[PDB]
Formats: sequence, C-alpha cells, structure tokens
Amino acid sequence: PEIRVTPLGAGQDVGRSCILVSIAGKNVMLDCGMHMGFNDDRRFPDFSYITQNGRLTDFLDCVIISHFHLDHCGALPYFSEMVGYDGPIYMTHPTQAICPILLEDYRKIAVDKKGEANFFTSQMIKDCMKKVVAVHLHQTVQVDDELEIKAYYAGHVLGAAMFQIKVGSESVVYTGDYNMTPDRHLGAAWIDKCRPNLLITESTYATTIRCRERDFLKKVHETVERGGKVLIPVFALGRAQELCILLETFWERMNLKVPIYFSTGLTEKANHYYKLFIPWTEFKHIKAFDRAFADNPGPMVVFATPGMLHAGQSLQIFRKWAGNEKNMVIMPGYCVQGTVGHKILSGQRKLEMEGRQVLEVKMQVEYMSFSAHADAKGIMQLVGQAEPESVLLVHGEAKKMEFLKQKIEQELRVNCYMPANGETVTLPT
Amino acid sequence: SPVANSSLEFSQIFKLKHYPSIHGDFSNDFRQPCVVFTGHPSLRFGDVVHFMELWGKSSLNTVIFTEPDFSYLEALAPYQPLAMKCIYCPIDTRLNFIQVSKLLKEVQPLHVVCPEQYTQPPPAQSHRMDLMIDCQPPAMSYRRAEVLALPFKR
Amino acid sequence: MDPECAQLLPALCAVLVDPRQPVADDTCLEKLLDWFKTVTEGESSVVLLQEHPCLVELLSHVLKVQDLSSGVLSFSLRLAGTFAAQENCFQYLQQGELLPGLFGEPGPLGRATWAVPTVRSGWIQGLRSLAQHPSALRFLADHGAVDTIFSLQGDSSLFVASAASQLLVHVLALSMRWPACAQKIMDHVEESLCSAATPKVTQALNVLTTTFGRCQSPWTEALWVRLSPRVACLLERDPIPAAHSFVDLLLCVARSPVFSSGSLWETVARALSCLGPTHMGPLALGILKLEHCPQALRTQAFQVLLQPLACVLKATVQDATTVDTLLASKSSCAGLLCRTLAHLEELQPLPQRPSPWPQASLLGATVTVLRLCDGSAAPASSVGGHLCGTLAGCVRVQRAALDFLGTLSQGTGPQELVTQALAVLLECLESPGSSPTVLKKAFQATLRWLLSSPDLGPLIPQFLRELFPVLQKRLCHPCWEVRDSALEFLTQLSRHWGGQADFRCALLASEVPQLALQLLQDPESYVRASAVTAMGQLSSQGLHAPRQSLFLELLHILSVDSEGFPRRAVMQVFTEWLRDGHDTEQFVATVLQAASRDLDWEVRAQGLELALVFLGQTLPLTEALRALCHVGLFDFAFCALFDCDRPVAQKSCDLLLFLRDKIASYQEPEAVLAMLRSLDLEGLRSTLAESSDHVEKSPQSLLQDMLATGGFLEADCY
Ligand SMILES: [Zn+2]
Ligand SMILES: [Zn+2]
Repeated sequence: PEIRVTPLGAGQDVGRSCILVSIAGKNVMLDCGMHMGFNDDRRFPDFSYITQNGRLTDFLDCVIISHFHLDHCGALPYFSEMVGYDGPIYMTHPTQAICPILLEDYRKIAVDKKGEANFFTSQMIKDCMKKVVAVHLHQTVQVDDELEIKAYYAGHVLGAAMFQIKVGSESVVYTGDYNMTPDRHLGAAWIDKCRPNLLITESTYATTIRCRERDFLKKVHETVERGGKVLIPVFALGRAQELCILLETFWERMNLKVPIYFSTGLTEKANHYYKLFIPWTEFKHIKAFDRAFADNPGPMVVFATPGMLHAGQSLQIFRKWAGNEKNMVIMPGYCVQGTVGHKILSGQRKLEMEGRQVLEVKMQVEYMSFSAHADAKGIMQLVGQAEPESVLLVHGEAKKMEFLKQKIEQELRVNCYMPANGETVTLPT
Repeated sequence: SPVANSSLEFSQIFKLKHYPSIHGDFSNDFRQPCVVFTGHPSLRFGDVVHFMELWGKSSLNTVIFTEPDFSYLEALAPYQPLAMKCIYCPIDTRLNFIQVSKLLKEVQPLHVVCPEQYTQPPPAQSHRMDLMIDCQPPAMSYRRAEVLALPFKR
Repeated sequence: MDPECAQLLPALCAVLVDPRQPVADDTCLEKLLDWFKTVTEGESSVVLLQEHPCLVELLSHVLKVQDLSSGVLSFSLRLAGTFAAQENCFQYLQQGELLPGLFGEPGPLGRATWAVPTVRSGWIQGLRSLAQHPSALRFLADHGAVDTIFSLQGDSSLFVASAASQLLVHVLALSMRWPACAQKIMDHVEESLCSAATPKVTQALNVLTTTFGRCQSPWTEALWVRLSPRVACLLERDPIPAAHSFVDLLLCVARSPVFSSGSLWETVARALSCLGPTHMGPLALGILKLEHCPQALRTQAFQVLLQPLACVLKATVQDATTVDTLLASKSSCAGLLCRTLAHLEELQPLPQRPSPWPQASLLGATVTVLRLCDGSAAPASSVGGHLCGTLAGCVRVQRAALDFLGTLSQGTGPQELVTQALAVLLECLESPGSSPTVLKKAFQATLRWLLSSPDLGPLIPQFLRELFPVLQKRLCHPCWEVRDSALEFLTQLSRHWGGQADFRCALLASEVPQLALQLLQDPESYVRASAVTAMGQLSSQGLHAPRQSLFLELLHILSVDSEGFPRRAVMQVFTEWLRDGHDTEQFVATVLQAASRDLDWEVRAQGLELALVFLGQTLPLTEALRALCHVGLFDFAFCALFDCDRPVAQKSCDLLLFLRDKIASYQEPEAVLAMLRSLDLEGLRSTLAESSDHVEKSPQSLLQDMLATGGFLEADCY
C-alpha cells in the first residue's frame, strides 16, 4: 500500500534524470533522461537496477516525458529498444513533434565524438516514437483500467507539462520545469487544487529572487552599431525561437537593417515551430544561412546549431571570428564540461585548436541565461496552490536544496525529502 | 438538413458548408467527389433517401452508418439489391458496462432499476456474461408497460 | 606521465586542497581520475610518486583540512585506491600510515561526511581498486575493513549495496588464492542465510550467486555441498523470501557439471512443485535451456510451462493452480499469459528444445488466445466465459501473442497450419478497436507466416485478395504509427515477392499503390520517409500505380522541404536505384548538385556514398575521368573535405583514398593526379579518424579547465 520513489537520476544534480515511481500496484518511470559531457556507457542511467526481475515490459506500465530538453527525453531510444521495453510511452503533443528532432541532432554530436559503442541508431528513433500515445492537456487518459494520468500546463518550453498519476484513492503529481512568474514567453504554470499525496519539483534557480531581454538587446544593439558581429549558439530548436521572436519585435519597433540568420538545417521550423506555438499560446527580417556569407564585411548576427559549442557550425564559425576585438558571443544556456563552451564561459581565452596551434581571443563573452524556471517565491506559491503531502527536489544542486527545505518545512509546515542519486524513498499513505 | 443554420449557431454560441435543403441553392455547389451528411438516419425519409436512390448502383460509393438507434440490417434492406458498400461503425459516447460497474461501486445506490435488456446478457452474444450490469442487491428490472413497486416502506 | 601537464599539477593540487576557491565539478574529477587510472596502471606507480611529491601533499591534507567539500575527498579516496595497486606503491603510500589514515578513522570514515552517497561509493570503489595483493588483504584483515563493510551493505542506496556485494566477492575470490577473512565471509553468509530479514538474506543470496558462477575452483563445490542444506531448506516459509534472487542462484549453480555431481536436481524439483506461478516460469525456462538434465525433470518443467495454453484449450470449443490465477483479475491473468508466451517463445529457436516439440497444439492454443482477445471466440464452460470476459480487448496479451504466433515460422509442417494462422491474423488486422502498438507486431507476424509456406500455392492468391482490402484501409488510419507500419509491411512484400506474377495480379488488381503515391504529401515527416522508401523498393519491380512521375516528386522533396527524414531517406532510395540498375550522368548531376548545398549532414554522407557507388560502377581512364568530372564529384569532394561535420570528412577521405589508389593502378590526367597529390590524405585520415574532442579531453586541457575556476560559472537544462 506504500508509494516508493527513487531518483535513479537527477539525484542532487542537474545532469541525469530518471525518477522511478512505484504506486501500490504498478510501476511508472518518469523523465527517462540523459547526460551529455560523457563518451561511454556512463551517460545513460543505470537501468540494470530495474532488470533484477523478468524483463521490463512485465515490470513497468507507462513512461512519461515532461518536456523536450535533452535532460528528460534523451534516453528513450536506448531504453525502448536496447534494454527492451514494449509498453506505452505517454508524452505531451508538442514533445512528440519535437523530441525526434532534438534526439536526431544529439546523435550528430555522439557519432562525431566517436562514442557510438552502446548507442541508439537512427532507426531506433522512429521505432521508439512509434510507441508514443500522446495526451491532451486537462484531458485524462486511462491505461490498465486503474492507472489514469492527466496533463497540465507549466511552460518553460513549448510542450512541457506537469503530469498527474492516479490509481484511484492515492496519486502522485510530478512537475518538470515550471515557471510561475508569468513571463510573456509562454505563461505561468496553472495546476488545479487536486491535493495529491506527492509532488516533485525542480530546483534549478533556487537561491535567487525581465532585465535579460533589456541587457541582451542593449548589448546586441551596441555591438551592431560598430560594424561588429554577434555569435549566439543554440540547439536546432528550443531556445532559438524565443530569440527570433525577441529580435523581430524589437527590430520592427526599431527599424534596423542588419542581416539576421538562423540556420538549423535539420528542420525549417523557423516557420513550423510557430504552428504548434499557437494552440498553446512567419518572419520578416530573418533569411536562411549557409557557409557562403559567414565572412562578408558588415554587422551580423548568426545562430548556429551544433549545441553547446560542439563540432559543427558554431565551433567553426567561432574559430574563424576569434581574432577580432569588436565582436561578441553570448551563451544563452548551460554548458557541459569538456566542451569549448565551458572553457570560454569560465575564464580561459587562450585556446588550442586542432593540432598544437594557438588561437587568441579578443571578443566579449556573455552569460545571460534565457532559461525559464521558478524560485522561492514561485515555488512556495505553487506548493501552496497544490496542498501536497510531501515535496521532492530534483534537477538542482546540493546547498540550494538544503537551504530550501528549511523554509519549505518552516513556512508551510510540510515534509520535504531531498533524495540523493539512487536512495530509495518510501512515503506511506 | 432544413435545420442547418440554427444547429450550427447553437453549437457555436454555447470548411463545413451547411445548406437548408437539397433544392434551391445546393444544386450549384455539387463537386464530385464529396461528403454529404444528411437527414434522418433510419433511411426512410428526409433527403438520404434521394441519394441512396442515386448512388445505390455504383460499387465505388459508400454509406457509413454512425447511429446505433436503428438496427442497420433491416434499415438498409428495402433498397436491396444494392451494390454499394455499407460500413457500420457506431459511435456511442454513452456509459459502457465496466464504467457503470465502477460508477455504481462509487455512488453506491441502494437499489437499481434497469430495463430487461440489461440484467440479462444481450441476445446476439449469449456467451458473454460480463456486459450484464452487475450490482448487489440484484437489479430489479421492468418489462414494457409494467407497474413496479420500489420496495421501500415509509 | 608527461611534463606538459606535470607543470600544472602543483597549482591544481593547491586549488583542490583549498576551499576558498569555488567548488569543483563532478565530470572534471571523473575524467581526471580516469586519466590517472590509464596513466598509472599502465606502468610503474612508484616512480611517479617519487618524481612528483605533490599528490602526496593532497593525500595528506585530505585528512587534515577537515573541511573538504562534498566530492573532492571522493576523488582523493578513489585516487588513493587506484594508486595502491602494486605492493611497492602500497609501501610507498604507507609512509606515515596514510592509507590506514584516510581509509581509517583519521579520514572520512568517522567524520561527519558520512551523508552523501558519493563519498561512500568512492570509498568502496577505491578499496576494491586497491585490494589486488595479499598485503592489502592483510591490511583489510588486521586494520579492519570488512567489519564496517558489513554495516555498509545495508544502506538505502542500491549504488552502494551492489558495489558492497561486488567488493565482498572480490575480496573473497582473492583471499583463497580457510584464511581469517574468507572464513569470516563464509560464516557471515551462512549465519545470514538462516536469518529472517528479507534484505539481509537477499544480500546473502546475491553474494552467493556472484561467488558461484564468477568462480569455479574446487572450494566452490566444496562450499556448495555445505550450503545445499541451508539453501534448500529456505523453501519452507510460506512466502519464498527472495523469489527472483533464489531463481537466479539456482539457475547459476545448476549450469555447471560440477555441482550436478544429487541434491541439486531434487531440490530444483521441490522448487518447481512449490514456487508460485510468478517465479516458477523463468526457473523452468532456465532449466530447459540447459543441455544436460534428467529427462523426467525436463518433462515436469516443460509441462508446468505449457500449463496455461493446454489449460485455456479446455475452456473453449476445439491441476487447478494455474487456472486459479487465470481467474483472479485482469492484471494477474494478463501478466501470467504474457510471461508464459514470452518464455514459450524464448525456448523455440533452441536446439536443446524438447522432443517432440508440439506444433499443432501450440498453434491451436495461440490462435484461440488471439481470437479470444479480439473478442469473437466461443467459450464452453464457466472458466471459458469468465476468461473471454476478462481478456477481451487487451493489448499486452494480444501483443505478446502476436509475437509468439509469429515466432512459429521455423516450425515445419503442411500448409494447413499456415492457413489456420492466416485465418486469424487477417481477422486481427481489420479489427476495429486495434491500437497502433498492435498492428505493427501483427504485420511482422503476418509477414513471417506468409514467407514460410512450403509457383506460389493454392491459397496465396485467395488470402491476398482478402488481405489487400485491409492494407488499403489501415494505410489511411488517423494515427501516423499505422500509416508507417502498413507501408513498411508493403515494402517487406515488395522485397520478398517481386517475381511472382500472381502476387502482382493480386496487388495491381487492388488499390494499394494509388494510395502510397498520394501519401508523399502527408504532413508528418516519418510518413513521408517511409512512403518514399516504400515507393522506391516498389518501383524497382515495375508496380507503378495508374517512373519519372515519381523521380520528379522525389527530387522535389529533396530540393525544398521542412524536415530532414524525407531527404535522408530519398537519398537512400536513390542509392538503391543506382546500385540495382533501375541520362545516368545527368541524373547523378541533378541529384548531387542539389544534395550538396543541403545543410544536414546525413544527406551529404549518403551523397558521398552514392558517389562511391557510381565511381566503383564506372571504373579508358581519360574519358572515364572526363565523365566523372562532368557531374562534378571533384567539386563536392574538395568542397566538403575540410567540412564542418566530421563524418562527412571521413567519408570524403575514404572516397579520395579509393580514387587515388584506383588512378595509381592505371581536368587532365596529369592535372587531376597533381591536384589530388598536392594535399595530404594519411595525416588527414588520422586527424579525422581521431575524436572530435581529442583536445578538450586530453589530460593537460582538463587540468587547464579545472584549475582555472572562478568565472561566470549555474547548471541548467541542456
Ligand atoms: Zn528543461
Ligand atoms: Zn530539467
């Protein structure tokens, strides 16, 4: 009659993520996640601590995918075909349209870092997504005649959700990345007062209480009025359109003339990602981009897409433009170590390119995280708006959670577990 | 249908080109192939009779019943011998029997009254015994034009 | 090691032992310890300590600063573990009792850092990494380590329990190479197996089933003859204590000719007669896997395996333990039948299969189960009625049933069985209310069945006529999973049945291709991809719906489109055509000059593959090279050699090696051999076969990236 939980990933870290939940009769895997920055089997979670039974499909019942960021849905094609699992996978609707692209893109980094030893091939992408059974928001869906889930709306990325798992008398709500301060990007997370037995949340930005759009625009405008170039790495999707729409609206209100470019290649969702942008909540200045005019004189803004400064476009275009004083680069996202996007953001400007050659740097470097998260204000407000019986912390760090639990159990007087990477945590009802 | 406009208005205020009647305006928008939802679904009056006499000879066309009310075999019968396909895929959003068992165990009614078509399994599928409404105490049933006494005493 | 990184060691050691600089990062420590593992264990580990008296500084400060952050001391502990590998290094690090210091109470063993599982896991990994010589085992014995490990292998983090069990088995397997440590391990295992705490006894069983199977020295059986009473008598409690682990222990002890030499098979039989119908299944399966077994026990096993199907077929129209669970609920019954079908199919392809392997009864039971689950069977008893009323409209049962019923292809027999099985698969395809996770397995199984029937036969055309009006409906299902599976099945046929004019009569008479030809405008990309590959594997036969009117569609999908998958699949289809032999110059030109400027990488790779195929097929050297230059292969080659993406460069340098050797075997020939021989290949071959992160994973680069902490970096979604 208990409810077991175990953060097989996301345990006091922002890397892996895999929350294995066991409700009274069934098992459910939540947010089957990945971890970049590695190059062997140690990137995917350790599923071997589930297979100490018959194979999976007898054990689990449904896997859930909160959003499309690579740290929650970047392991399905290894978990659905290699370890073996033929059971329904419940995503949201936009994530089933995005996650194939982000996966098929991450694979490019993988097979290029020569780490395809135990990996998922392109065929497995399709042969995994064919096991998806999408759900629609606020519209519960039933499996096993006793396991009913229900969606929500939390934002931070087009397609995210906060899922709710029910077996009748008891239930567990799980929240991925949510945002409570209603920034004009997607909206504020709205959950109904279901009063559930367990609520899990993320703690990315905990120990901190709009200026981003301001200073980003100011810096771009300054470096573009001097004949100087910009660089802004971004995935094939995700944080690219929340930048394109910003540049567009700021520009037609300022009537500039500088060529803007966003070259994905993997998809032209510069005019399609907007399609799915509507049912939840097409360009003028933006052209296509290729290798030809990444060198011509004139102010420029370039959006490349290997990821956090891996091999591909960004690394090359950057390696060209390092020897210039007026250009600048911004990294609107976290960076994983072992990547030049981690050398640059923290100090180092004396790099060493292919071979023993030496590259200098004279540009500017900026870190204006355009991510969407919540913090103590919004987290307290949401756990109040939910009235749980326990709150769990994942996708964060050690000391922020350790300080947060004090206030959480202090103000609202509610128990809050802080499980490490793999400890069982049981909560009885 | 002669009630198209008010129908769509009352669906909205609470591609599909509706028309008041096959005679008049409609005969100037007829582009084949097409799709034509029509009047009463017992294939015995309205407009559907006219098409079912128009397309009842070409093995290409198709009728697709979406109403469980009228048994479809006899319904289609008096246009035989017909050479058009006739699919039967009924859409019933009503409570099915496992759901009504769960609903009864939830609401816990002290009794139940259901027509005779329920407390015994359906006739066509006599071998099943799970589509009978299972409830305790046994569900008192009624037959056509009967006078039951719900056994409560004040 | 290496000087270029050696000069960085002191500063990074200082920033490690100093906490005023911000905290370190996990992956940094991990890759750095990996570099240590690969630099030390590959050579002497004492001379590196002698030349660099700086690591010893870290390993001495770790037990003195008393305020190490959560993670730095873990790296230090794993480092002290990987250093103390050789006895000489053990003694060198023993200068000052450093090893008994940090792996003892002076270290983190007692201090209030016993909270983060990472430090404990590092401690255990280090201990296992050092215990490779009898001196270290004597250390563990006299100093005392197993005493604390016993307590440790009970905590709440499986990442520590598993490692603890592995550490026990390693120190054991090194001990007897009865010593005090080995005898204490044995006594602890025994006195734990006779206990009544489920986690403790589970640990005992798993340490036992690793010890056995991972080692087979004479003491293994000399110890199993001792345990066999204690293990066997565990089957006295009404609930079996650790079911799965017990099954695994039996399955590992049994698969050895040593332990088989009397109580083994007898206690396995007692188990088979005792274990409930949730864990007896896999045990009996593992038994039947074994080549050697007293055949009566194999009869018992295979019969208690076949119990569910030969039980169901006494509840339809052609012991009670299993039929009890068959009537318990919808979860338990579906689970039991799915496990039984999974097992019973896992057994078929084996040569140690029983004799005679039943085929009539198996297939009959399987088709009965599938049809019953569809919802049109005919019960003949109360159990048949309730079963038809519980299994109706399921998936797991139906899915695994399709998997079995398709596994039955290696089973030889008359066409009667083939038609029996098709007569239910055809029904399962056109069954309204069939999820997209069912039609796929259904199509796979229908294919395996249709491709194993001993021109064609007397029933193939009849079944095809009855089937294509189902391949014409499920090809427009409103959920792209079906719209893809149907096309894939059509492709499997178009590859296996392209030279059978009767099958072609069936297909052309149907209206399948006039729908595939239209699907290439479906919105969802994967649909377009599978549609293009289907129409490709089709038009290599001459089955076009009422070739250029598809080539134009293909090249149009290739020039502009909103996705990747269609382009990288149409390139595959073009490769198929150009390899088979289904103007050729202009064709290769209009595909290459419009595949080059495409931005994706897979497309350019497949383009290089197309070019390789064409070159090999066309290779008189003068005019051959003139033709090969007309398409502009050299342009694409010397254009995307120094390419952004590396796999492109790998394919290109391979192609250029091919071209170079092939012209060596035999613009102008002198001009082209010059402009090819001017650049380098072998050095380029090396720098491209290298990794993309060869620099940013090197030890020196990692040291730079580590000791330079203190900039903007926090962590966030990728
Ligand atoms: Zn995210
Ligand atoms: Zn996240």
